[PDB]
Amino acid sequence: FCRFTAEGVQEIDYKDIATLKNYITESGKIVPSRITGTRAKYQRQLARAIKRARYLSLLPYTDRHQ
Amino acid sequence: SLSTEATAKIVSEFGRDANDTGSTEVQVALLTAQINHLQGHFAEHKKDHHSRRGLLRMVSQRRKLLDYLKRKDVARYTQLIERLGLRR
Amino acid sequence: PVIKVRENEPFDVALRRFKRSCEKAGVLAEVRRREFYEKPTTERKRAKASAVKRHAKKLARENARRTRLY
Amino acid sequence: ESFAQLFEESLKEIETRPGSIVRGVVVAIDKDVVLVDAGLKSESAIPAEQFKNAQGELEIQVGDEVDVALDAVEDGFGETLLSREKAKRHEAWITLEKAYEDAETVTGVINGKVKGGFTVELNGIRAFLPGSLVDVRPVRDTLHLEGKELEFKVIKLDQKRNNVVVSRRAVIESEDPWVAIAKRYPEGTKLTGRVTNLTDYGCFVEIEEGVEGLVHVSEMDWTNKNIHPSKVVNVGDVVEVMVLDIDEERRRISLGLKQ
Amino acid sequence: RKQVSDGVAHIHASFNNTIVTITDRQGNALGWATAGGSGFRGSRKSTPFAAQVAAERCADAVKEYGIKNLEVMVKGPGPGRESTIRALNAAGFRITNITDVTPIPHNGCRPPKKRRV
Amino acid sequence: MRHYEIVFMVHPDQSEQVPGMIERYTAAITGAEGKIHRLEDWGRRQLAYPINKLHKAHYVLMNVEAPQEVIDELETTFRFNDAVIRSMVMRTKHAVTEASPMVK
RNA sequence: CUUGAGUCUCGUAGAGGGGGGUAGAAUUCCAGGUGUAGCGGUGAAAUGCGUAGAGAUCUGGAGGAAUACCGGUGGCGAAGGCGGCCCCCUGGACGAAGACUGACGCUCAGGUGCGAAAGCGUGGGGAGCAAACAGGAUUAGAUACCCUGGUAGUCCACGCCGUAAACGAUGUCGACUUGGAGGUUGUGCCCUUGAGGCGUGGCUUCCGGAGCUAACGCGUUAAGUCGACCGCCUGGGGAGUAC
Repeated sequence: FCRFTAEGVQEIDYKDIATLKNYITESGKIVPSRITGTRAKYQRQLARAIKRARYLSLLPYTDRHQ
Repeated sequence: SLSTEATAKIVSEFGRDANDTGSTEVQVALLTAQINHLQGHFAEHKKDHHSRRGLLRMVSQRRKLLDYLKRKDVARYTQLIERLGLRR
Repeated sequence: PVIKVRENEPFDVALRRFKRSCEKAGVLAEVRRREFYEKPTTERKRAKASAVKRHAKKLARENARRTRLY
Repeated sequence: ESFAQLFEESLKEIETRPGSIVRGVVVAIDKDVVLVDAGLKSESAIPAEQFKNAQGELEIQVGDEVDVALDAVEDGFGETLLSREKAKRHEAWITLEKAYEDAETVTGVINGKVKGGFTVELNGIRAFLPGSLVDVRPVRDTLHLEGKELEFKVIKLDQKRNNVVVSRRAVIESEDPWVAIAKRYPEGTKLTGRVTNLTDYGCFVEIEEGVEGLVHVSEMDWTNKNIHPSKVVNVGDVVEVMVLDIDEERRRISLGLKQ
Repeated sequence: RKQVSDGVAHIHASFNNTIVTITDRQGNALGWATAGGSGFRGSRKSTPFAAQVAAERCADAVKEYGIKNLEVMVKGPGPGRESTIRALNAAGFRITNITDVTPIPHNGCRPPKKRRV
Repeated sequence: MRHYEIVFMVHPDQSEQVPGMIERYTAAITGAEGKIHRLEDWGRRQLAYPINKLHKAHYVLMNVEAPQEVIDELETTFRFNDAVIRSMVMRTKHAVTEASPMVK
């Protein structure tokens, strides 16, 4: 039950942080595709976006760090 | 890889119809231009073995093309290797 | 697994919530895996073997299920 | 000839997939299995509990017709998914009928708010509601005669999750699951959810728009470990459950049943 | 000594030994206790009971600081993880936060080699 | 030539300077006949984690169709400039001109 | 001549390669604060570190190496192998239609190149780990297993080495022969009336039919049915050794 297929997005945006926050953990972790049911193709790019965000301090790498 | 405009150009010069693109001579040329391009790269990047493998394959294929041309039509081969400056 | 005790929340409940959070994180398991070094081959072998076991458990037992025991 | 080809497409034309065409004639009853034949490859192993109405005794003898449901074929031998779900489509049609005249009129008797909203029951089934809908105003049926009879006037429905709240009184008055998963959240919102499969550590009650709950094994009852969920509740039944916990991230809403 | 109302408990939970350290909210340690120091040795100090009594000792130690509120940070894997915090609770502080504070590398340093037993 | 996607971050105390820098950047891009398709001053923003000890910082997004040489120049400027703490020049396939999800 | 082989057009996914940047966590060390008697380790110990203030805890700094989650009998690569982001240069693969060339092909002794880890050379680097080494245990002994330390090396640059259970223990290329359940990546149509429906390509995991097989098993990715070329085997040891 992938969201991206239904929406039909061409590419995930690291800027769209809210969308990302759905797929990250409370501890900051990227959520597996088993749990989210994201499509594989879409999962990879999602991870890529998350990491780009993390570099940009839009998302945190982890909950603890400061 | 080679840039589209450059492909189109080389095809135009060497191809008779300029729509052909598959003519043996045209092909040879395309390969030669690519080999020339990659020479600078590999001057820079000597350990880039994987890319060099491609380079070598392209060379070999060019080579086979030249041989085919030779047996088929000698003159045309001569003109091609004067144009490109291939020692053989 | 950062947690804050809610107003008028029991301690025991809070502890339970924390334990659950830790479990979710997989922190203890994470630690366990990093105690000493695993050879890449060993890691590969474990992963593969586990997958094989999973597949066996999924399919062969299903096949067995079709037939009744008594 | 093409007789048969024409018949094949005819018989396509005169059946559909879901439980829509009331076609299966009850051709054998014994307790505790009813069986039909809706022009399918095999006969359905029907429970008796899909077909007793509102007080616990059977209602249809041989020859009687109810459609069942489809789009799942042959777990190893057999044919169907059960017919009461078919009844759910009829209930949905009745609820939709409201739209036409902006008022669906039935009996609706809502004693108490399970998850903030009084529970309203239509003839056989009982559905759960959001708070406001039980009462048009702050009237609060707790002071009304218990299980009173008025109607249901729709206040709120979730439109993908079968949560429908209805207004018992006052005749005069007239991706997608996981972004905003804060509706049934706060600590303890109870729900009416059908269980799907009991995995010997769990029950997997999950009803509310494409989510997954687990009431796994620890609560379920007031005995801990010797319980074996299959013995203690059911298969395929709508129950008392509430959230107790939500992950919006690792999509593990961990419901409970000891409440 | 200056009295302080709110502070921290750091619980270093190892496989072999638990260490409880109460500190102020800034970082400055007030008191500490250990399972090994509580009179537990070898098999005995690597236990939840050892950990809880170490926690009790630490609590006793910082009585004169008159701490009321406390947030806890739990480090490491060990038995004295839940038991310790329970003991702390019993000792009679308002537990405010429970945090897990294990150092997880993001694949940094090579761990030592697997034991052959 | 090539459609780059730049996001650079300024030190919050230098927020008032931010426009001029942007202008400067823009000018360079125009110099080499480079187009500038979208430009969004995001403004002051809370960081997910404190980089270089500070907790807020000023985000600027920027979309450019420009030659690599000027892009390289811009990168060098950024690296030497102490105002900008971080940058992220990032290639893109198209000119994407429609703007960003949270500016919305 | 166009079926094989190749070129051109547009896309697609990718830990494919080379170069250069950068991020965060964690370990180590240094400097300083708080603080006080243990820490550490094991089956149990001891060596070891600690009142010259350790361990714990907080602040600041240095440096190296590797990239948690994603992550998958997932992907890419001729094989070896390849995993944080970014940029630069770069090789291949696949699909969609067309257009072109017109057998240009397959295989390959010698030959040439690439080729894990360890190892060598010169120059750098050196956090962690750790052959050697030292001590403590265990033991009859323990030149081991366990513990405490610990140097080559592991890291980088440029050379050499040319081997591994370098394995699918299965040479390469082509054709043909019942099926099912998946994964991944395209693509055509279809009311996408919805996560779908019907196809059609590439790569890929498992099961299994005929057939094959000493059996085990293989089974459209053959170990089946055939063709082309090459490599290799001829009892065990002596020996992949001597010259």
